[PDB]
Amino acid sequence: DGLSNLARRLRFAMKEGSIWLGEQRMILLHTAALGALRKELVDTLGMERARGLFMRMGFHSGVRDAELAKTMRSGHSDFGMLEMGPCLHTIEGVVRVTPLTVDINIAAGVYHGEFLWEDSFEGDVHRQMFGVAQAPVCWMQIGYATGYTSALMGKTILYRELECVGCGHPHCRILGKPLEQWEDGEAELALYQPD
Amino acid sequence: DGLSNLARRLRFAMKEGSIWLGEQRMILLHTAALGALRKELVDTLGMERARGLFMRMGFHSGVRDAELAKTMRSGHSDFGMLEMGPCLHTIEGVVRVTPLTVDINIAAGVYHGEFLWEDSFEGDVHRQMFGVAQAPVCWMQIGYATGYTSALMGKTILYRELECVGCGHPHCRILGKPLEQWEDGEAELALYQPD
Ligand SMILES: [Zn+2]
Ligand SMILES: [Zn+2]
Repeated sequence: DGLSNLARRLRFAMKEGSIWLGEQRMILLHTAALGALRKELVDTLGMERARGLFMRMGFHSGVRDAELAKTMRSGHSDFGMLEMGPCLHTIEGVVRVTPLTVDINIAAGVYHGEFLWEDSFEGDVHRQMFGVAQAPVCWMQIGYATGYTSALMGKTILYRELECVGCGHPHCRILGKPLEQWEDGEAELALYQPD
Repeated sequence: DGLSNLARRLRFAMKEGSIWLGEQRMILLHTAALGALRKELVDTLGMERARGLFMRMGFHSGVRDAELAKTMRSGHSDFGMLEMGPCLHTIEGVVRVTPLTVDINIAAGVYHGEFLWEDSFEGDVHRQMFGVAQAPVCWMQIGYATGYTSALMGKTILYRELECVGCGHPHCRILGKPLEQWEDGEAELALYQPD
C-alpha cells in the first residue's frame, strides 16, 4: 500500500525553498487560493469549461504520481501499486481515501474500482465559493484518479463521482472503469484534452 | 531563524487527509499541473488575462498568511511580522526569499521592501513552456507579496519585479512600496479586482 515507502520520496528542502515528491517539484497552495481561481474561471469560462480545466490539471498530477509509483515497482501487486494512488492523494492533503472494492489486473487491461472520499478539499472549496452544488464537483480530484489509474494501466480508465460533499452529501464516492465501458464514455473523454 | 519556527506552523493530518498551515487548509500540488493550467489559461484567455487570474490567486494566499503570522505577534517587531511573509513563501516551496532591504513601520504607514527571489517556481515553469518573455512573469508570487504586506500594513502595498528568471535573468528581484508611488498603480490595482 506504500503506507510510507512513498514518504521517503517526499522531501522539503526549505533552505532552498523547494518541495519534491519524487522527481516532481511541488508547492503548498492554499485551498482558498484555488477557490478564488475556481470562481473566476466559472464566471469567465462558465461551469463546463472550468470543469474541463480542473479535470486536466488533476490528470497531469495523477500521471506524474503514477510515474513515481512505477519506478518503485519492487514486484508490487497490481493491487499495491494501485493503492499508492490513494496514498499519494492523501499525503498531498487532497482527500482521505478508503478503497471499497477494487478489481484489477494490469496485464489484462481489467479495472473496476470504487472508493470512499472523506474530507475532499475540492468539494469543501466549491461549497465555500458557490454553496452546495447540484452535481458532483470534485473535478481536479476525479482528474487525478483518472490520470493515475490510466498511466498505471497503460489504458484509459475514467472515474465519476456517484455522490459528493459538494452536493451536500456527507462524503464522496467514486467509480472508475475502462473508457470502453462507459455509456457516455467519450462524452467524458472530451473534457480530458486541451483547446 | 524564523524559517524553523514557522515550519512548525505546518501540520500533516494524514488520517483526516489534510495539510494545515496555521488555520488554512493547504494541498501539495505538482508544479507541472499548475504549469499545464497556466498554459491552457494563456492559450484560452491570453497572457494579460492569465496574469490577472494568477496575481489574484496569489493575493488571496498572501492575505490569508498575513493572519496566521499576525497571530504569533508574541514578541515580534514590525520587522518580525513582515519577515513571516518571505518565510512562509519559502516553506511553501514557492521561492527562496532573501530580504535585501526592509524598511517598515506599520503605525506610520512606512513600507519600502526589496527582496531577492531564487528558484522562483513560477518563472522556471513559465519559461519551460513559453520560452523567455519580455515582461516579468511571476504573477502569483507577486500577488502573494502584495496581499501579505497590504494586509499587514492595512494599506495597499504593490510589488513589481525589477528582474525575473522568466526574462532570462538568473534571479528575480522585487520592490514593494505604497500604491501611490507606482507608475501605473491604479492600473495594477485593477488587476487585483474582478474584470
Ligand atoms: Zn466530491
Ligand atoms: Zn520572476
